[PDB]
Formats: sequence, structure tokens, C-alpha cells
Amino acid sequence: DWGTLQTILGGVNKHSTSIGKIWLTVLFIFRIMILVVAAKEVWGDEQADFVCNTLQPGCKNVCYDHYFPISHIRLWALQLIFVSTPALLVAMHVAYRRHEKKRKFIKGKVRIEGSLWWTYTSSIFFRVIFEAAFMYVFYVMYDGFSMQRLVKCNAWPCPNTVDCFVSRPTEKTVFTVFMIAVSGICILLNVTELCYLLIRY
Amino acid sequence: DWGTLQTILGGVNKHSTSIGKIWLTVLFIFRIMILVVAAKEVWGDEQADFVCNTLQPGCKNVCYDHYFPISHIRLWALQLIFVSTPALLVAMHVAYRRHEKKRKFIKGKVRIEGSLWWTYTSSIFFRVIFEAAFMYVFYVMYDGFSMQRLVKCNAWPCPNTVDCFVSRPTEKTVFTVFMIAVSGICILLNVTELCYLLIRY
Amino acid sequence: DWGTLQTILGGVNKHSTSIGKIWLTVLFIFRIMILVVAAKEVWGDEQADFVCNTLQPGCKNVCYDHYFPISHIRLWALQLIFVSTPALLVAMHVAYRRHEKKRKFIKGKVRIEGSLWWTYTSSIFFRVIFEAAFMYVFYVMYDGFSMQRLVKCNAWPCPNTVDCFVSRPTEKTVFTVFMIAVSGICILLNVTELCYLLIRY
Amino acid sequence: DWGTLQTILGGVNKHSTSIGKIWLTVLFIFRIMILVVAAKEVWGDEQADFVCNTLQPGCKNVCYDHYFPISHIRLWALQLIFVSTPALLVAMHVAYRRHEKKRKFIKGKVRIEGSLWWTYTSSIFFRVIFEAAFMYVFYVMYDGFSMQRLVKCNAWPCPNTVDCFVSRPTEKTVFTVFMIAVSGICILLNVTELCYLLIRY
Amino acid sequence: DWGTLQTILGGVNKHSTSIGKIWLTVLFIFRIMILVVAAKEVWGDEQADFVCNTLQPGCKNVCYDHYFPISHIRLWALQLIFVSTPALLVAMHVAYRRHEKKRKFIKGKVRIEGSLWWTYTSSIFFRVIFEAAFMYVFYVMYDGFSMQRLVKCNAWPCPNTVDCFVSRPTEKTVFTVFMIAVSGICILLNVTELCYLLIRY
Amino acid sequence: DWGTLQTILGGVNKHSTSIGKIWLTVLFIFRIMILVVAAKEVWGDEQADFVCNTLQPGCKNVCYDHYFPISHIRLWALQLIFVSTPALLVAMHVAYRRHEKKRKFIKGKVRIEGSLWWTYTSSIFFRVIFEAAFMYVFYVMYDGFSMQRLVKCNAWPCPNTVDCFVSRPTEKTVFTVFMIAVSGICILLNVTELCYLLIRY
Repeated sequence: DWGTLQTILGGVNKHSTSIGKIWLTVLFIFRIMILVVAAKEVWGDEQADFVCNTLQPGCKNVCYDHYFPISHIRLWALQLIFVSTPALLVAMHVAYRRHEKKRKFIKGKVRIEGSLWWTYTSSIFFRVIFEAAFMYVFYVMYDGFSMQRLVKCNAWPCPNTVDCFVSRPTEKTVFTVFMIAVSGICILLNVTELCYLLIRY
Repeated sequence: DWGTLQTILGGVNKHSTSIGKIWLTVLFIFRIMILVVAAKEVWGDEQADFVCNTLQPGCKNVCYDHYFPISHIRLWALQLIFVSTPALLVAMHVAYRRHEKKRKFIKGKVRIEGSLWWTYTSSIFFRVIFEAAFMYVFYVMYDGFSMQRLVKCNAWPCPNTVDCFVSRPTEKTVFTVFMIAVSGICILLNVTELCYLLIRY
Repeated sequence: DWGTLQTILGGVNKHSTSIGKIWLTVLFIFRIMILVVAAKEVWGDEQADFVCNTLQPGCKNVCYDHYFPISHIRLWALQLIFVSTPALLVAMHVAYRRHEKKRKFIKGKVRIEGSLWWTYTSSIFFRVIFEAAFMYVFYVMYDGFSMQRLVKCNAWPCPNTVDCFVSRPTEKTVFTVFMIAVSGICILLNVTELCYLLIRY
Repeated sequence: DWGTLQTILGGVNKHSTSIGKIWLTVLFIFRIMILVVAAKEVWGDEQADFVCNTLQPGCKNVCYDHYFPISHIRLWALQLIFVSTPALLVAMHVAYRRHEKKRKFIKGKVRIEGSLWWTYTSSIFFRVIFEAAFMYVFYVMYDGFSMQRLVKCNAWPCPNTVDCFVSRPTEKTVFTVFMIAVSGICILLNVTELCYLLIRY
Repeated sequence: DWGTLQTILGGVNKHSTSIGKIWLTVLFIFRIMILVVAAKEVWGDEQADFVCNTLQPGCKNVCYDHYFPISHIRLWALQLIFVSTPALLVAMHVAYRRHEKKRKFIKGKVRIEGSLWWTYTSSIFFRVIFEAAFMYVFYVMYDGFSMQRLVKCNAWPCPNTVDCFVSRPTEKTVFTVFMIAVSGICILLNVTELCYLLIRY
Repeated sequence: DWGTLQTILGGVNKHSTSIGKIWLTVLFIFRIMILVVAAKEVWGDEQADFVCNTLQPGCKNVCYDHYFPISHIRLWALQLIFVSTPALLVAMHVAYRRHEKKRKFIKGKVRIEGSLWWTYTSSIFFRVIFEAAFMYVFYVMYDGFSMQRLVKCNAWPCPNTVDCFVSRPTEKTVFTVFMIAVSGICILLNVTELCYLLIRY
């Protein structure tokens, strides 16, 4: 049930007029499409075919870890999770509060634009707080903006400084580009909607 | 059918007014999202790439076991199962008792707030009894609050004291943080709802 | 379609008033949840990482087999299958006979409580006959109530008496406890319903 | 869509009164349940952990093949497929011919019991022709009624007579029993329905 | 969504009266059933357990390729895809053109039997053009009508003429029979329908 | 939910009359069918069975990467993703703008052919911009139009010039043909629709 249902409440009836309402969510889908291709495909090799030229037992495991703490496809994953949360927390805040107020005062809209158009504004703030919280780590945590073919790993139980090699560090980067590019694009659309709610207050 | 259906009875029609009703369940989903990422991804290596530097047959298997009795992702799993149980036992207690009493005295609400708002109170008690029963083990069972890069394992059939090394013990811990953090957060929301039912009695 | 459809007919409209009607089925689900975690996760290693300290070809294969004839997770599986059968054979006996008698004498309830409340009584008998038929094997077949870290295996083509070692025999036992505990609990609820049909006849 | 849909047309509205109408199909499900447990679980090892004690290249591959031509779980599979065919060919012959004749002579039941109750009789004949066509092979093709722990394989490129060993040949047999037992039971119910159509003609 | 939806437009409302209309599609299903058993099961070994008795690096990879260019289960796959295309292109040509003409001249059947019963005739031609285009390759491409236990492979980087051995080449052939037999049967039904449209013109 | 839902909005109600409207989308499906066969099947081996004849640690990993930067099945994937985007962005632009304008001026078609028939024209431009943006890379990036049996790889940490060998480079090419052929065909249908919107303006 991954993707189709998040839109049943995420693609709500009639919220705003900016042409960036759907655009942002079409990417949200696109961006989980590109990741549901990367993950199962290019990262399985991450640990397997990660070769350290040393016979020294501890080394290779320690050399992956010291170098790949939260692997990229689990970061990319967490991104799509956190930045998914505001989207579905709001849609949840709506289908609840709207269903509630309605069926309670029917037997016995200033608060529909009040309560909900307000949490949605702070959501949009949350979206770009997350989309940028990770975009940050993904750039600070991981030794520049990509990954090298080999790394020189000083992991504890290696003898002195040893070599190791990653698997397809280009295909791995390629997908770090797209996912980082679309991570920026999806930042601007998010900030444009936080901008439009700062223009008319 | 995992997740979408638990909400069909779990996201009940109209129970209470605390803003922590949905919040708790949005996490419940989030928390099964983070775990349905961890499991199949970072724990496959647990046993495979767990390296003991010894030639001594028995050792490595014994060194995983003596050290990883109920692996983390099956604990995390059990958590989400037990803490899932009160949620769906109540929702089950409702859709049954409500469907029953209704279609039986229609041909031939003091007990709807009696029977059900009462078992729900003891449920909320159960939720935090489990969320904290495991949160306990997960902290007492597993040698501090995380896992080291290497362990010194005295498993029987090793010669004296041998080394062994885990796979991505940081990525493994990273996910033990989030899942332990969200395990605490989901404790408070649970205890706030047990608090609100202790305030007005 | 596993689990959600068994309830569409299993959790029928309005059968009895004992609070153990749903309780038993909530476990039935719980118990297929715990097993759909165990299986694919902890038992893959059963054969793989089962190490016999011998160079003697035949041995390891023979030592698994002579020692793990019907592995636990396929027993647990068979349990949930057989004890699933009465539940869905009755629900099948109902939605058929009820749909039949109805649409045949409408154009041209002593037998609804006769035929069906009677096969259901023998079902409850069947449930506890199976839940206890396996609970039996699972306790008699498998060398006490758990599994050791190593076994001393005399499988034919090993030289004399050799050692072998299992994988995570604790995590494996842990899940033999829960599944054997819940196998007992689900016995009592079954026998309480066979008791209530022995009380009022 | 495997299982739930075959019953939408396979469990038709109102065909006959023998108590073996559903019984046979409840097994049909049961029997695909037991096999959807066996297959992915116990047979993966078939080739992998099949060990021939020889260094002679050709041998092991030839020794599996000469000995496991159509492996059991693909036979079991074929059975459930062929014996599935009459069931769904008839159900297909009905929902077509019944939908056809109806909506064609409404604008502009002697042939409903004629055409369909007749192909259904030959179906029941087909079912037991298949259920017994394989039951036959499964007993004649495979060296008695089970499998040994080791086989002495004379496959071409082995040096003279070599040993080889299978994986869990008991667990493998256990599941050959159940599936062969239920293959007999499902023969009798099929022949009882061919008997009841031979009694009243 | 593989199989169930192809019939929603494929199992059309009311096209012709030949008893080979459903028969052909019941096989189409059967034939994707047999292949969705073969593939994931018997061909995984194709490359893995393909053993060439040589130490010569290049060899084994080259000996699979030069000998298994488009492996059988990807041919079988392509067949079911191409021969699936006319079936769903027509069903697509209908549900479009029929929905179009109808809702356009309702506000403001000589072309329903014209346009559609005509492309359907050329479809049936296409079906047997594909079913026989592959049936051809599958017989011409692959060294006779089956596969041997061993092949003598002259792949470039082998030293002179080397041996190699396949995995379960009988189980592999067995499934090449059925799928080639049903590939012939599904040719005749296709040609019988092209015959019936050549009889009455 | 992959494929069936893209059509619910992709294959909209009633857009144009060219016989290339469905044809293009029938391929779009066909083309994701051929790829959902290739990927999981023929590319798993890409890295695994990629053999470099050298003992030199770094080499093999570097020799795959320097030679397979974004592997084919992830390109093919990205293609079907990008060229999928205009299709679903438009269908998204419609079901939103059409649902919006309608339910807003009903209580209180020059812009339906204006706004939407115009973005759809630029979509068709986008489709062929992507379909040809990759078709380009797929031909320029990858050393001619196919792949050789062996490559001579000069990857850094190899000693001088080493050999390596790919897996099934023919089966891999075969599927590069179809997917490149259908990548051209799906270019023309796209350009014919951009042509028909250039003919009548």
C-alpha cells in the first residue's frame, strides 16, 4: 500500500492556486520512484563487493562502517520518510478535524481556513526544514558531494593505512546527483509555497 | 495488507479531543516505516559479515548467538507487534460490540462509553506497559545503548578470548537511536492519554 | 490475500457471547504475525550457517537432516495451516449453506443453529485437536523444549562422533517460546469454547 | 491475484448437494498453502547443498540432474496447475455461456443443466485423470515413495560410483507425504463426485 | 496487477461462438502459470551452477554466453509478451473506440463489426505470427529441441576445446516441452480462429 | 500499484483522433514489461560474474565501474521514469484543473482546450526530448551500440592492461536492441503527435 494511499489524503480536494501544488507531489512520487530503483539494485553491493586489500581480519568490516555509517539509500529513505511526514500529518489533521466538526454540528469555515490552512503553513515550513536538514547531512556527512573509487581507510584493526574499493561509486554518485538535485528542486517548490504564505500573510 | 487495514479499525470514527490521538498513530505508521527500511536492509549482514578472527570451528556461530540472542530488528518487530495488539484488540472490541448491540435491539450509549471507553483506558495502560517493557529489554539486554565495532567474545568453543567484528554497527545504532527515541516519544503520548483519563477520571 | 480474507468469513456476523470469540482470532492474527517475522528472517541460516567440524563430505547434510527433520518454521507453519482449516471450513460451511437455503426457499433457523452451531462445536474440537497435535510433536520431536548451541551428531558418514553448531539457537528458541506459549493460550481459549458448549449442552 | 480469484468463479453460486463440493476446494486451497510453504523454503537447498564427494568437475551437476529431473516442488506445482485447469475451465465455460445466452434472449434451463452440468461431469473426470496422472509419476518416477539421505550416483563424468548427499531429505519427504496424502484424499472426493453422477446418471 | 487486468479487457463481453475463444485464453493463463513457476525456480542456476572444467579465466562466462544468448525463460517471457500484445492492443482498440463513438453521438454497429471485428482478424493473424516467430527461434536457435547435460564449448579464451555442464538440463527441458507443446496448441486455436474468419469471410 | 494507476489518469477520457494515442501507451506498458523482465533477471550477474583475470585487489571493482557507470537497466529505468513524467504530469494537470474549475463555478471549454491541450503539446515535446535525451546517452555513453564478451580494462589499480569478462553480453545486448528499438518507435509516435499539433497549429 506504498504510494497510492498517501495521495488519497495527500492530494486533497481543493487547497490553493499556485501550479506548484501538484508539481511538488509529482516529484515526491518521481523521487520515490528513482529511490525504489537505486536501493534494491545498486546498494546490495555496497558491503559485499567492498574490497579492502589487507588480510587483517577486523579491517574490512571496520572500513565499511567508519566510512559508510548510514548508507546513502537509507538516508535517501529517511529523507523521503521525514519529508513525507508533514504531508501526511496535515492530510491526517484535515480528514479528521473536517470529518469531526461536520458530523457533530449537523445533528447537534473560519476555522477550516484557520486551523488547517495554518498547520499546513507550518507543515510547509517543516517540509523545507527536513528537506534541508538531510540535504545538509548528505553533503556534510559524506566527504564532499560524491564517492571515490577507492578509499584509504584507517579503520582500527587494519595494519597502518590500507586500501579498500567501493562498488560502482559512479552509478552510486549518479543517483546521488539526481536525488540531491531533486532534493534541491523539492526545496524551492516548498519554499515558494512558504513564500506565497508570506506574501499575502 | 500490512498497515492500511489496521487504520480502517484503528483510525476510529470519533473517540476523543487531545491532538495526541492521531499524532500517536502517525508515528505508529512512521515507526513501522523506519523498521520496514532497517530490517531487510541493514540486518541481512548481521550474521553473514560477522567476522571472528579464529579458525576454531564452533566459535563464530557461538559468538553471534551469545552476543545477538534476539537480534534488534526482531525486537523492534516484536515491539511494533505487542504495542500493535492493544490498538487492534480495542478496535476489534468496538466494531464487534457496537455492531452486536445495535443490530440486536433495533428489531428485537451508557455502555458504549462504559464498556469501550473503559477497555480503551486499560489499553492505553497496556500500550505503555509494552512500549516500556521492550524499551527496557532493548536497553538492559544489549550491553549499553548501542553496539561496538568489534566484540571480544568468550563463546565456548573459541580458543580463550577471540575477536569478532560486526557489520555497520553505526548504521545499526543510528537506527537503534531513532527507534528508541520514537519508542520514548510514543511512550509519552501514550502516558499523556493515560494522564487525561486520570485527570477527569 | 493472506489473513484479510480469512476474517471476511472467519469473523462472521453474530455467533456467540463469550469475549473469547475475537480474542482467539486476534491471536490467530498475532501468531501469524510473529511467524511471518521468524521464518524469512531467522531460519534462512538454519542450513547455511550450520557448521559441522569435520572434513568428511557426507556429514554436514546428514547432520542437519538427522537433526532438523521438519524445521521449526515449517512446523509452526503447518500448525497455523491445520488450526486454520477448521476456522475456514466452518466459515465455508456457513456462507454456502446459508446462501443456499435462503435463495432456494425465498422464491420456491432451527437448522441454522442445528447444522452450523453443531459443526462449529466439532470444529472447536478439531481446533484443539490440532493445536495440541502439533504442540505435542513440537515438544516430543525436538529434544526437549529448545535447541542447544552445538549438537554432537552421529550422522552416518561422519567419522565417529562429530560436533556441529546451529545459528542463533537462542533467537530460534525465543521464537519457539512465544509460538509455544501462544500455542498453549490458543489451546485454552479453544477449550473454553468447547467447555461453554459442554456447559449448556 | 493467486487463490482469491480462482474461487470467485470456482466457488460458483449453486451447483450440487453432496458436502464434498466445498470440502474438495477447501483442500485445493490447503494444498496450495502447504506447497507455497515447501517450495521457497525447503527446495532452494536442493541443488545448492547437494554434495557429491568427488573432485571430478562434471559430476555434481550431472548427479543432481540424473537424479532430480523435474524436482518435487515443480511437480507438486504442475499438479496444482493441471488439476486447477478443469476447475477454472468449467467456471470459465459457465460465466461465459450463462452471461451469453442470458443477455442475448432477454432483448432479442434445459441447456444450463445440459451443456454445463455435462462438461462439469467430464471435468470431474479430468480432475481425477490429472490428480492420478501425477500421483502416478510422483510414485513411479522417484525411486520409491521418498528420498534417501545419500544417493550413489553413476552420472557420466564421475569416476566410477560416487556418493552424493541431499539436503533435508526427511523434511523433503515429510512434505512429499502430506502432498501425496492430500493428493489421494483429493482423488476420492473427485471420484465420489464422479460416482454421484454415475448413480443418478 | 499481472493477469487479473489483462482479462478485464481481454475476456470481452460478447465476440464470437467457437468454444475456442475462452480455451485459448485459459491456456494463455495456464501458460503464464507454468512460466511463473519455471523462471524464478529452475533458471537461477543457469549461470551459477554452470561448470566449465578449465582454470582459464575468460572461459566460463564466454561459455555460458556463446551457448545461452537469450536464455529460455527470457524467450518464453518475450513470447508471452508479444503474443500478449495483439490480445491487449485489440481489447484496447475496443474499450477506446466503443467508449468514444458511444458518448459522442448520444448527446451530439456497422463500424463496430467493421473496425473492430476487422482489426481482431488481423490480431489473430498477429498472434499466430508471433506464437510461430518464436516457436521458430526456440527450435532453430537452441541446438535441436532440448539441452544436453554437458556441452563442449569452444568459447574464445578457453584452452582449445573444454567441457562445461549445465544445471538440471532435464528439468530445464521438461519445461521446454510443455512450453513448446502449449506453444503449438496455442498456435492451432489461433489458426482455427483465423480459419473461421476465412470460411465465412 | 505500479502501472495500473498511471493508466487511470494517463489513459484519460477523450483527447484526440490519431490511432497513435493508445498505440504509444500500449508500448509504454510493453516497454515496462520487457524491462521488468530484463532487470531482476539478467543484470544481477553484471557485477557478480564480471571476471577480471588479475590477482590485483583494487582492479575488478574499478574495472566494473570505469566500464559500467550507470548500468543499462538503471538507464532503461530512468528512461521509463523521465518519459513517464510528462505523461503523468499532464494527466495530473488535468484531473486537478478540471476538477477545480468545475466544482468552483457550479455553485459559485475555451480554457480546457486552451490550458490543457497546450501543456499536453509541450508535454509531447518533453516526451521526445527525454526519449531522445537518453537514446542519445545509451548510444554515446556505452562504447558503440552493444557490449563485447570481454573488455580490456585499464582501471587504475590493475597491473598495466588486464582482461575482464562480462556476463551474457549477448542476452544483455538483445535486450539493449529491443529497448533501443522500442525507444525509437516510441520516439516517432511522440514526434507524429508533435507533428499533428504542428499541422493544424
